[PDB]
Amino acid sequence: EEKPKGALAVILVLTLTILVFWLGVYAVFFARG
Amino acid sequence: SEISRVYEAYPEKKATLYFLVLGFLALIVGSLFGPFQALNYGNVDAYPLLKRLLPFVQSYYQGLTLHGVLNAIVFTQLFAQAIMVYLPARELNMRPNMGLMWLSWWMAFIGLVVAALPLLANEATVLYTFYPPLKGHWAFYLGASVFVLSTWVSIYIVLDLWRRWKAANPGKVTPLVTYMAVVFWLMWFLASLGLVLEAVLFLLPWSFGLVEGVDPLVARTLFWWTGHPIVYFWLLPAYAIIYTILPKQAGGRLVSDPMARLAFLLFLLLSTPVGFHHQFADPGIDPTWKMIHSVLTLFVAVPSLMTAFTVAASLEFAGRLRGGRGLFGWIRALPWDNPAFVAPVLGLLGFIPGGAGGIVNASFTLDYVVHNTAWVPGHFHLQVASLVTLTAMGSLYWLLPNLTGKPISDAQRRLGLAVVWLWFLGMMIMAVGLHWAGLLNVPRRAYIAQVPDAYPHAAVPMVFNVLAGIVLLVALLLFIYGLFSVLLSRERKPELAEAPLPFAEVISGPEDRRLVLAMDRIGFWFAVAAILVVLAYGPTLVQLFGHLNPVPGWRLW
Amino acid sequence: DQHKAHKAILAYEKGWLAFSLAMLFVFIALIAYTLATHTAGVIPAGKLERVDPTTVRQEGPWADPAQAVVQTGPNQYTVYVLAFAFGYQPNPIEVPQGAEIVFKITSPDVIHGFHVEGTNINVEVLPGEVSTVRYTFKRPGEYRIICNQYCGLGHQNMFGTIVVKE
Ligand code: HAS
Ligand code: HEM
Ligand code: CUA
Ligand SMILES: [Cu+]
Repeated sequence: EEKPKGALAVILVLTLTILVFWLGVYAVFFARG
Repeated sequence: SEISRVYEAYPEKKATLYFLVLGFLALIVGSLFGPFQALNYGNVDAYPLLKRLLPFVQSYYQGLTLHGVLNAIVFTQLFAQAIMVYLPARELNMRPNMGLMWLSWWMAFIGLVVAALPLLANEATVLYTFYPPLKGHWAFYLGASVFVLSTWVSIYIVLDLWRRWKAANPGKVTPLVTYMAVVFWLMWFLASLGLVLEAVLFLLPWSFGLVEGVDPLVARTLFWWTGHPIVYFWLLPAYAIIYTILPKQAGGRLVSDPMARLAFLLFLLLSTPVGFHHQFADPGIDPTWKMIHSVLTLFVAVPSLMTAFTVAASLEFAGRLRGGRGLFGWIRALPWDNPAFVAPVLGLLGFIPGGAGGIVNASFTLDYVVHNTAWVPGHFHLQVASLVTLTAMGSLYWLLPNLTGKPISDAQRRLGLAVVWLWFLGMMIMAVGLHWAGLLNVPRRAYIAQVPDAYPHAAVPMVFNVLAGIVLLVALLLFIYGLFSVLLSRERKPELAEAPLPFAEVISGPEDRRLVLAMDRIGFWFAVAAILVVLAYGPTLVQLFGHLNPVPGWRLW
Repeated sequence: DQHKAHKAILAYEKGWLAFSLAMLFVFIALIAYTLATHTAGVIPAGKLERVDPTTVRQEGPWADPAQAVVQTGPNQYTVYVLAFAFGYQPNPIEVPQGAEIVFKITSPDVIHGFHVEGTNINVEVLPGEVSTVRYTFKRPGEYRIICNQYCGLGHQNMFGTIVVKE
C-alpha cells in the first residue's frame, strides 16, 4: 500500500539512539585528554 | 520404549526437551545471584543475607563466577542447541541423526557437572572469563572444555540433515530456517577454534601439571577469537525465532526470506574476525590489527541494523493487517496479551540502547572511556540478559506445549507475561544504573559494597540498581514459580504437542532466487569466511606464538 | 497489497542499508581523527616487550619503587609502575603538568587494570608484558588509579594514586 512509515520510525529511533550514544561518549573521550 | 506416539514418531522432540530444560535450570541457579549483585552496585551489602542462604558460597566473586558461566555459557548454548537443531529438522521434516543428537545432551551434562563440582567448591573462582594467570581447578577447564565440544557434534547433525536434504531434493535451494541453522552452525566451528585451540594447546596441560605457566597475551588473544562470535552464537538462534516465528505470532509474515538469508550470511562472514575489540586495552597487539578489527566490528553491525528494519516493517505489516491505525496505531494493534509475542518485542526494544552502546564499545578509541566499567555489564544485559534471554524465556509459551503438550492455562499465560514485563522493566533500570555508574567509573566485577564510599558520585544511579535488584528478584521468583508449573502440571493434551511449529509464511518476490541463489553456495562463503579469520588473526597468532613467554599461575582467593 | 509492498519493503531496505554504511563511515573517520591528535596517546604501545614477573620486583626497572619516575626526554618523564596483587607502586606517583607521561605498567602476578579516574588512561596489565601508554596530565590534582579487572578477593580494594603537581 506504501511507505512502511512505522518501520521507518522504528529505525529512526535506533538512529538517534546509536548517535546520542556514540556522540556523547566522543565528548567524554575528548574531555579526557 | 515410549508412549506418547509423539516421541516414538519424533524422539528429537525430546533431544530437544532436555537440552532445553538443562538450559533453564542453569538459568534459575545463576539469575539468582543476580538480584544480589544488582544491590552490590546499588551500594548495598546483601551478601550475608546470601552467604547463610547458601553458605556453600564464599566470596561475592564465587557468585559472579557462577552468575557468569551458567548464564552466558551454559543457559545460552543449551538454548542454541534446542532451537538451532530442532528447527532445521521440522522445516525439512527429517529426523536428525538421533544418536549424535544424543551424545550431545549427555556430553553437555558431564562437562557441566565436571566444571560444577570445583565451581561450587572455590577451585575455579576465576570469573566467566577464566583469564590466565589466575589458575582454576583441573575439573574446570575439562568440564567447560567438554561442554563447548558438545556443539561440534551438533554442527555434524545439522550439516548432516543439511546434505540428506540437499540430495533428497536436488536443485531446490535450501529451505529458510535450515539456511539459518546451517550458516549459523558453520559460523560456530570457524569461531570455536580459538578457545579449543587455547584449551587443547594451553588451559588443559597447564591445568594438569603438564607445564608450570600460561602466556596470557595469547591465552586471552585466543580466548576472544571464540569470545566474540560466541555471543552471535548466543544471539542468532533467537534472531531465527524472531525472523521466522515472531511474524506469524504477530499475525504477519516475514517480508523477505532474502533479507533474512543475507543477515545470516553476513553474520557468518563477520562474527569470527573482530576479537581485538575485546583487546583494545591489551598490549602487545598492534594499533592497526587493532584498527582492522574496529572497522570489521562496525561491519557486523550491518546485520543487526538490517534485522531491525526487516523485523519492524514485519511487525507492522502484521500490525495493520489486524486493524493498524495511523503512525503508531500499528503498535497498539499487536497480540500484546501473548507472551510468545511480548517477550521478544520488549527484548528487541531495549536492544536499541543495546547495540548503540555496542557501536561505542567498538569505536576503537572510545572503548578507553568505558572498557571494564559498569558500562559493559550494562551493555550486555540489554543484549543477553534481555533480548536473547526474554526471546528464549518467552519461547516457552509455544515451544514448550509443542514439546510436552500441557497447553498454557489462562493462569500460566497471564503469568507468562508479568514475569516478562518485570524482567524487561528490571533490565531497563539496571541498564540505566549500570551505563551511568560506568560513565562515572565504577569498575565492574567489583564488590563495591564492601569499599562503600569509594564511588560517591554514583549516588543516584546506585539507587537505580537497588531498585533493579528488587524488581528482577520478584521477576526471577515469579519466573521460577511459572516455569515450574508448565513442565510440572500433569495435563498432557498431545494434539498441539504435534501442532507443527508456528513458522511464518514469507512475503515472496521476484528478486529472491537471483540473490537467494547467490547466498546458497554455502561452500564458497564458508571459505570466503576462513580467508577472513585467517587474514586478521593470521599476522598476530605468530608475532605471538613466537614469543611464548608463559608465566606461573596464582590463586588470590 | 502484499506484492505492491515488497517492491517497497526491499527499496527502503537500501534507503536504510545505504544510510547505515554512510553513518558507520563518519564513525571510522571521526575514529581516525582521534587516532590523529594526542588523545590517542593512550593506545597501548603495540610493538612487544616481554619481561619476567617473579623477578621484576627484583632486578630491572621495577624493584626500587622510587626510581619509578625517570626523565626520558626534553618534555617526557617515564613512570615505571607496578600493579601487584592489591596495590600499585609507587603510591603516589608524582609527575608534572604540561608534560608527556609514558606509563609502563606490569605485574608480579595476575592480570590487572590500570584505570586513571578522569583521564583516558585505561589499560590491561598482563604478568609477562609491559603495558606502555602515554598521557599528558594538563591539570594538577591527585587522580585515582582504579584496578578494573578481577584479581581475586583483594580487588574491590585495589586503588592507587597519581599526583600531578602545579
Ligand atoms: C548476547 C549478546 C550480545 C550481542 C547480540 C552483542 C552485540 C554487539 N556487541 Fe557486545 N560488545 C561489543 C560490541 C557489540 C557490537 C558491535 C554488537 C553488535 O551486534 C550490536 C548491533 C545492534 C544494533 C545495530 C541495534 C539493532 C536493533 C534492533 C535489531 C532492534 C529493532 C527493534 C524492533 C525490531 C522492535 C520495534 C518494535 C515495536 C513493536 C515498536 C564491544 C566492543 O566493541 C564490547 C567490549 C567493550 C569493552 O571494552 O569491554 C562488547 C562487550 C560484550 C560483553 C562482555 C564480554 C566480557 O564479559 O568481557 C557481552 C557478554 C556482550 C554481549 C553481546 N553483544 N558484549
Ligand atoms: C535479575 C537477573 C540478572 C541480574 C540482576 C544481573 C546483574 C548483573 C550484574 C549487576 C553484573 C555485574 C557483576 C559485576 O560486574 O560485579 C552481572 C554480570 C554478568 N551477567 Fe548478569 N544479571 C542477571 C541475569 C543475567 C542473565 C540472564 C545473563 C545471561 C543471559 C547474564 C550474564 C552475565 C554475564 C556473562 C556477567 C559477567 C560477570 C563476569 O564474569 O564479569 N546475567 N550481572
Ligand atoms: Cu588488581 Cu582487580
Ligand atoms: Cu565482542
